[PDB]
Amino acid sequence: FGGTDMKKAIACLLFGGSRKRLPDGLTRRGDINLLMLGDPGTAKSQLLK
Amino acid sequence: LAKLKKFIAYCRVKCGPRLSAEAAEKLKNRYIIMRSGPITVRQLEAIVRIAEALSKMKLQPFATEADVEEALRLFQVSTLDAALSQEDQEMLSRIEKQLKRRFAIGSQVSEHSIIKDFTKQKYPEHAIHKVLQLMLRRGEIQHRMQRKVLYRLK
Amino acid sequence: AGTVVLDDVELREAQRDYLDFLDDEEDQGIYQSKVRELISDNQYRLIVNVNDLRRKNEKRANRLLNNAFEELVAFQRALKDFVASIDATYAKQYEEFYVGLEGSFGSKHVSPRTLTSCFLSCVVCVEGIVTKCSLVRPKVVRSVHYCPATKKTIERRYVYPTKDEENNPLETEYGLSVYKDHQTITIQEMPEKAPAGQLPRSVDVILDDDLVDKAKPGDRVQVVGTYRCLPGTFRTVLIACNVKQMSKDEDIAKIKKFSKTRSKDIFDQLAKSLAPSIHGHDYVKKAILCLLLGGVERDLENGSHIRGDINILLIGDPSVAKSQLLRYVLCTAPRAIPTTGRGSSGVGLTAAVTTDRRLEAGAMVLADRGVVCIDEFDKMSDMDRTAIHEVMEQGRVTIAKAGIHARLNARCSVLAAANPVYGRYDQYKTPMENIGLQDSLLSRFDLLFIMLDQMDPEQDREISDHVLRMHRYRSAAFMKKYIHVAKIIKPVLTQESATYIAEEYSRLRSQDSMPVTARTLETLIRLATAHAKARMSKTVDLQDAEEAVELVQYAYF
Amino acid sequence: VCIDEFDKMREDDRVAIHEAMEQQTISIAKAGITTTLNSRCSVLAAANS
Repeated sequence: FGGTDMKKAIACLLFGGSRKRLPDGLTRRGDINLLMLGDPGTAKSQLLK
Repeated sequence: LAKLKKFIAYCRVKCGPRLSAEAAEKLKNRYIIMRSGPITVRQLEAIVRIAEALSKMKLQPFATEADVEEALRLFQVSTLDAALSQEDQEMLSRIEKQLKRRFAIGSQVSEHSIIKDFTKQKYPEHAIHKVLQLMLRRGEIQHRMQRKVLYRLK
Repeated sequence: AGTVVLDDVELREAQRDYLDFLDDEEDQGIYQSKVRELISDNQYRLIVNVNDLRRKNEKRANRLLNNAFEELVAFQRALKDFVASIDATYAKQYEEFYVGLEGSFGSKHVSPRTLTSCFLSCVVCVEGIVTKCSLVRPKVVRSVHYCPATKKTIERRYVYPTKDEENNPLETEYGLSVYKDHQTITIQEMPEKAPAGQLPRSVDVILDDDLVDKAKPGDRVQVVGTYRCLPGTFRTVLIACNVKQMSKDEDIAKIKKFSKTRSKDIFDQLAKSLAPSIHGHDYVKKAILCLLLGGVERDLENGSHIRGDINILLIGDPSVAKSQLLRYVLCTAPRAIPTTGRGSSGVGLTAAVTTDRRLEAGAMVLADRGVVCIDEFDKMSDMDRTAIHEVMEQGRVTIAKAGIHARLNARCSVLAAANPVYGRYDQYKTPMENIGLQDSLLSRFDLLFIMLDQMDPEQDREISDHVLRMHRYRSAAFMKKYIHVAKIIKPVLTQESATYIAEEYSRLRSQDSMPVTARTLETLIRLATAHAKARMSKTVDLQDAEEAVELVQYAYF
Repeated sequence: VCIDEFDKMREDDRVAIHEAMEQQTISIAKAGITTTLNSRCSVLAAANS
């Protein structure tokens, strides 16, 4: 179950990006986060487990 | 099962890509067109972070233009997602104009029934919550007298 | 038990040595003059420099610093005897005298974080800011009871004596009894010195008589006293003996060369130094540089007058550097503490915490003589919104609770930001109510900038590039030293110089003929002074203030 | 972190988690506690809209 593109996103988060250690004050966020939505009634919550 | 986990963490220690000075300047020209189409400002910050993962996945010591092509595929889904199913006059004016200038009587148009009126204005009950709960902060004279006196004193 | 000590030789030696120390006969009588002064001024706590004690008798000072209780008691008795020798009547009036300690202590001058358990039962010095207090209640120290039936009198030191030997009634002689006042307060290390990584230390302070009103919540005080434990597990307390007050006032030669106007303009490059990774808003940057500087001390003895506590608000669109600018100031922030949003600890109030009474000084209070950075202004409750108004006007915070009345110093400035609730463009309606802030009191602020995402494609090209270049394959501390120098310089105004500046103030008002002007005269003074503070000049320059007028001119678009 | 029932969590932590997801650090909003733990964790938010 689940669309192909949705699975494509999942890998993108796990690898993650890079927090550039800026000498100049605060550094950069460098961290993406995903809000998982979609149609209910397909037991979606168990899938993400 | 466990073996596949460590491979993912393994690259995160290695590589550690950065922002390319020479390669980005040509890529920036693409963003200029992209910037034309708060949505726009957040986008570049968001996309760049995601693109950093692709370099990590392929041992890339810098960011290439092919990565941006992958970023387009992510935006393709988000394009429909932006519908949430742009206008300034529909938001604030419609609530203000029908408050007092429409109905001077004010009877039967209390807080318990004005929710029905919102139905005709194509406003869901969830959207009015952002409005109804914040009307006391607006400083409306009529709302505070109706809302606070009947809350406990009856 | 009742067993007594007959003429302890150590105590008698201490008494003789301390009396000889106080009897400044061969010298000009510095301490003897102080004793006369205290007798005349009706004060009964003599403060003695520890350095003199080292100079006259090193062994005495070493024993005092290593052993607190008995040495302090003996020295108090010596002071009593010396005062009685100088004047018997003054001694007869009072019961017992107390002695405080001042000066510099080599190893015992510690910070609350450094003040670990190892300094137990030794006299120490603690530096910090008061974070909690209580009201002033009296605690009984010597109760005298008389029994009319048995014609006997019973006295007790420190379960209250209510019954005689044969349970007779006892009506206490209050007048013969002695009561001294008592107060419990606590401390935190200074924000600039306490690391944000590890947990904070809190040390209890108990004040005796003549010290309840000497320190108030929110100031910074030095407390010196005996560090004991009231009764496996023991709670640490500090019985104080002297409290002062603080008054928040090697590269100087390096600084001086930077201040020369012959080489280059320091102000213009300095402004960009604070928002390194934010493109544009250069006018906004100049204002932010202004907020840090500026005078905050006037010769106000026993009163108040016009102040420099005016603050700058920032309103704009999300991700448009509105939220980030606060962080950049917060990082290289002199004497500044962060607080944001709700802050459910009384943002500007003591809240009078129960179930302990503690008076938790708030964010604006703990940030005295600094700059307060606040994010998500609209998140604050209406009570805070009502409360925060009173702080800026008179310059003080008033708190009225169940018996608790307090005076707090509020020498503070605010760098606040909030999102326009739901407004995205915010140009059709005046921001005075469109930014979610309800009252018209917004006019009190110094400035209100609007960073809308106007369709400006020419700027859009530069914004994209500026982000990417920042990797820096190939000057934070400089600004920190700058502010310290300007803190001791008062760039006084010259009316002859100011006149030319004031002439165009009307032209500022007249702009609407072709959002309040009546206050603008106030902000012109601070902004013009700020420009001179950058140049370390004691006199305001006509060119320097001219840029201040332009700052006002572009302040209202 | 895989947050489940994000809409069903208490608002008490919400007033704090907003900054944490942006500054990669959790803050303490008590009267005088300035301790800031390192909260660089990424967020996987799954909840019913």
